[PDB]
Amino acid sequence: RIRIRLKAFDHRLIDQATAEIVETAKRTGAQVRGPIPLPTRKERFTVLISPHVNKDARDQYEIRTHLRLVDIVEPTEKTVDALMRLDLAAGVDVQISL
Amino acid sequence: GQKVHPNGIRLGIVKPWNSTWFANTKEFADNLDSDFKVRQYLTKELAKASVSRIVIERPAKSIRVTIHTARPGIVIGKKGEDVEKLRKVVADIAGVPAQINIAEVRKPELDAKLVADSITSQLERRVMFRRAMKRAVQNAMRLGAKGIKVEVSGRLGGAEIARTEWYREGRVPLHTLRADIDYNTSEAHTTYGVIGVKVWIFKGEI
Amino acid sequence: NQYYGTGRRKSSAARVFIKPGNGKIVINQRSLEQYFGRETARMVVRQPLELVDMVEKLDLYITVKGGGISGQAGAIRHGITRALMEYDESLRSELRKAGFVTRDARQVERKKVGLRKARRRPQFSKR
Amino acid sequence: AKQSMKAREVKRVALADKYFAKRAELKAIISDVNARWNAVLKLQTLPRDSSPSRQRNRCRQTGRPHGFLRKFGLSRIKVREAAMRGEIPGLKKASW
Amino acid sequence: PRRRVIGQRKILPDPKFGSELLAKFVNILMVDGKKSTAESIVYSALETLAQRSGKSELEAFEVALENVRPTVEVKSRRVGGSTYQVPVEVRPVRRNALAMRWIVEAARKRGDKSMALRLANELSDAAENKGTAVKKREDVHRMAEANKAFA
Amino acid sequence: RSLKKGPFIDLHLLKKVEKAVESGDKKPLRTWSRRSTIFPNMIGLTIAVHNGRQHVPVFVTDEMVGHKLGEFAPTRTYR
Amino acid sequence: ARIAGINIPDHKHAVIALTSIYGVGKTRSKAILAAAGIAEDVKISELSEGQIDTLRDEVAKFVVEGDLRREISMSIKRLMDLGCYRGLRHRRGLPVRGQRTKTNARTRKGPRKP
RNA sequence: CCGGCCGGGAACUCAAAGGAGACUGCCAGUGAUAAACUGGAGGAAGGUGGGGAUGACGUCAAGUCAUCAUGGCCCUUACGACCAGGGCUACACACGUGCUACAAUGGCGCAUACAAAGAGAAGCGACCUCGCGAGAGCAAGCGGACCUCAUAAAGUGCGUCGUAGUCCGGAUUGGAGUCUGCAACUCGACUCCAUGAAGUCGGAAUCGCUAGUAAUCGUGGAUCAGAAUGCCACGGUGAAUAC
Ligand SMILES: [Mg+2]
Ligand SMILES: [Mg+2]
Ligand SMILES: [Mg+2]
Ligand SMILES: [Mg+2]
Ligand SMILES: [Mg+2]
Ligand SMILES: [Mg+2]
Ligand SMILES: [Mg+2]
Ligand SMILES: [Mg+2]
Ligand SMILES: [Mg+2]
Ligand SMILES: [Mg+2]
Repeated sequence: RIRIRLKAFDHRLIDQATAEIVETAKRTGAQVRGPIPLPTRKERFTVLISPHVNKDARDQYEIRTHLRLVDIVEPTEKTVDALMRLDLAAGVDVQISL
Repeated sequence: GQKVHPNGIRLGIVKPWNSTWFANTKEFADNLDSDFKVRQYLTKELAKASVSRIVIERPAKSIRVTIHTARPGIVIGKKGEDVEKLRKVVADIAGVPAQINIAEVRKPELDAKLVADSITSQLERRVMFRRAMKRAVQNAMRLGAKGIKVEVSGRLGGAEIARTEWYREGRVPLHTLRADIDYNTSEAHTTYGVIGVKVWIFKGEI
Repeated sequence: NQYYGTGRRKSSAARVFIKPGNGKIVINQRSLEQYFGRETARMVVRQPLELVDMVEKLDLYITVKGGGISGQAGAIRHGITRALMEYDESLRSELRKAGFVTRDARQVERKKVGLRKARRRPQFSKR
Repeated sequence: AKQSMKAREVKRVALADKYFAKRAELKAIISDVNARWNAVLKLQTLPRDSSPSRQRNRCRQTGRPHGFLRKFGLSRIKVREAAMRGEIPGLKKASW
Repeated sequence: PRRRVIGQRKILPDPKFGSELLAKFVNILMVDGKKSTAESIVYSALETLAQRSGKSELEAFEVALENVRPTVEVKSRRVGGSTYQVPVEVRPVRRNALAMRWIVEAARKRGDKSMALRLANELSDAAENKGTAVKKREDVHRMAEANKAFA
Repeated sequence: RSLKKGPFIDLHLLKKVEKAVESGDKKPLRTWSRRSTIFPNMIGLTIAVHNGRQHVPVFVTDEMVGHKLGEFAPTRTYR
Repeated sequence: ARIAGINIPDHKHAVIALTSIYGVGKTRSKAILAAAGIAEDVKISELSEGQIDTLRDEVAKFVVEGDLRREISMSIKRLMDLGCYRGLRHRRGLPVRGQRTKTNARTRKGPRKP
């Protein structure tokens, strides 16, 4: 009935706002269809490394983006007060609707 | 010129990241620059505030800004003033609003950037480059540092023909990824040229 | 009960279900033929029934996705010997000797900057 | 990389949305099967620098017009100069 | 092979007759990695050799092949300035690794319309050792044995 | 060959050609607009087409129509 | 089997044969064996003269052969007359369409010499 | 509605976090009873399993003052700034890197099976309709394991071509267009119709690669309004050879 998409670049972290959200639900109202992993999209930026010439040098960086699902089935006005006002985690992105 | 940046290669492990925030392309752009603008303005301001490292994080529609200094009460000013005149224009630059956090730098002789900056600050005062390096090195082995090394570069003292001269004392495994290594960088703008400092400080493992 | 074996090989991954019955073989809802029985290695999907008999004894309905003609037939091949699991581990010894048990870990190797393709190196002349 | 050349690029983004995007949209429909009073196109007499395809794409810090990335808005040189100090969230030397 | 000596990968005894030998043959003749279309031509050329000789399959290959096999071969050897062509009695495993290498090589250099055709006539000429490849056996012996001296 | 839906020509050039037609042709006629599609309403006139160092005189004619002005004013001098 | 051109082709499949004409290239061919309604992989064997002259009329529709050549050359001469770029280049014996000349122009430049 | 499609199902495929696992440790041969190697066992993986990242002190006053920074130097109503048009795309030539071929292990038509990895709101663009076509109009879903780009090609079938400068090869050029963009003359990219050069496997000489590699087949992406045979990534099929 309400699922919250979750994404941040750091993994030893995103599953901590995950298992915080999930926990700050079951304890309260509850339900939550467990936290789903979901395809972590990984951008890859590879660029020349030398100030000038040497096209064979280059650095190969990446940016892993991790997802988590949530899905809470029983919206208890209490669990609503539990998502709200029990949260934070600066580097994580939350999406309440779809 | 063939060593991997020591901080860089660590990140994944043992070394943090001086921007934690998340953004999705569309704003990743403007964001990155906003950062540059805060670390720019704040560095020229807190120049003589022995600032070692400035972290930034935007949490939803906010920018926090943390400031690692070794003279907190200079950054803070009279019971809270300086922090304001900063915060103010820091939140002004980034557009969105901003708090600000002054982290205290424990045992600065261990902070690479703060070491380099001194070696720099001194060369421009006009002091013996050899002496300074050697002083720096000690005060670190003194306070623990299971290793350190500083090197300078070019027109060292005067030399029309440019040198480098390093100085490793202790242990410095720039290959062991576990190794806590604090590597930073400072250039000195002299009357005879531009001398560049690199300091490594080896602190342990795991 | 459904007695199962996974199996997978290079990009493909096949799931092989076993059940004593006939000599009929389903894959992605196909006849052994209608998928690739009539291409390179029809004989190999059956292969995992050589020193271990069938001709019409046991049944096998399977699926598999990813990779290609021979990756999918390698994946399945693994899964069969893997499903021969249930039928004791007596038979899963000359299946070793057969080689069919092993997971063929040979993957496509990356294209690495500076080269043309993994190994292939840009021809050069000195002058 | 040469103030003047930078400046050029700013006025370019400036006009790029004054007229074009806005007033210039009057050309999308003003040129579609709506037939003819040829004044329709003629009106392209506006600042020239007012078109967006006239915007280069320069390293946001140095102005270098080559080796640029839309993700970071920086030249590959500055991208890495920051990458190795964290600076770019989630960005690190990668392998596979 | 400076120090790292090696064994020899082994291939998958042929999808029709069960032989490793023909499985190297197909590979040899194979190109741009088209196994799918490799044995296609090898079986059809073994099919024209099949009844056009009657003799059968297995055995018709064995003979025709039997001819283009070499026994000895020279091997370069840069010593005191000079290159010195040194003869050396060559091993079985390769003794036909070539024979096949040549037999295939001989058929591509040929006028017949198709590869099945080309290949067929080579095996057949070789059956009665009078083809391009059998000559390559002849000229190989003729190369050593002239260096009969060195030994 | 491009343009498709509404052939192009600069305004200043076009109205530099009515400053001749109804008025009668003056001396050669200077435009730097080497893009402009030549029009029937230009035949008989001479348009000075820039190429780099100067403007080359070009008498328009009953078949230079579809082409551009720049097509008749070579830009690279190769002897 | 003459048809349209001085050309007297035939003796293999049709669509292919027709290409012989200077003015038909596979499409104009398919289109004619269809616009005249005839089998397209048939030789001229069985192919009646009665059919051949139905086709002869079909090809008569376009500028093929001699005329094509002349019309095609008139097109090039017109260029040169106008003293335009695409003609200045025809006369100077170099690529018309912008291709580089610093190297590899060859085809439109004749085998290299000095 | 024979569509995982609806109920459900939590098994499996996968998804991404955390785990165990491989140590020459086990038998044995070799070797000084050592290190090691070799063979065998079990095992998904045996001998740093496969690949990547990581490049010591230093050598070339090696490259970069045009990424940026900067000592010194010089211009300053000109060595700076603004605008149009041109030029970096020139063409007797030479060299380097590549792409496309010379063809039946192929070309062609029709049918048809099986990938991986990325991409996206000033975006990816379905569907429908129009156009031989490139494209166009209208318009849905999609910030995306959902939607779109997007029908992988080699392959396998039938059939045709029958060794010919050819139903091989497509340069070159003519003609008519399409899209991007104030603007496709110089010089954009694609398309339809014609056009159909050289080229029948390349002297001396010379390069790559030791395994899912070489060889071949398609796929995406960064840059980018538009402009890839380059570059960076992806999987398909899949060798030969080392005394
Ligand atoms: Mg590959
Ligand atoms: Mg400047
Ligand atoms: Mg641009
Ligand atoms: Mg050439
Ligand atoms: Mg130097
Ligand atoms: Mg130089
Ligand atoms: Mg300066
Ligand atoms: Mg240039
Ligand atoms: Mg053709
Ligand atoms: Mg060839």
